[PDB]
Amino acid sequence: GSHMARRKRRNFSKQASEILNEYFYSHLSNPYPSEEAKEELARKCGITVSQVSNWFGNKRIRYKKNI
Repeated sequence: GSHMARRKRRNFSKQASEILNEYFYSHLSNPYPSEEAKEELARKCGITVSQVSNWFGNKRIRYKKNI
């Protein structure tokens, strides 16, 4: 777990490491991100859709599709 607090949390931490990498493995199926998608990750990991959005753009630009 290694949670910073019993309730409510900020960016970074173990949850942050998984919100990011999990998206890399879970958004492969669906190329297009959405507020609902960011919101789901934001809620389970305790991060804000804005920070979540930062990864979403990053994972899509790093993976790339066709060249």
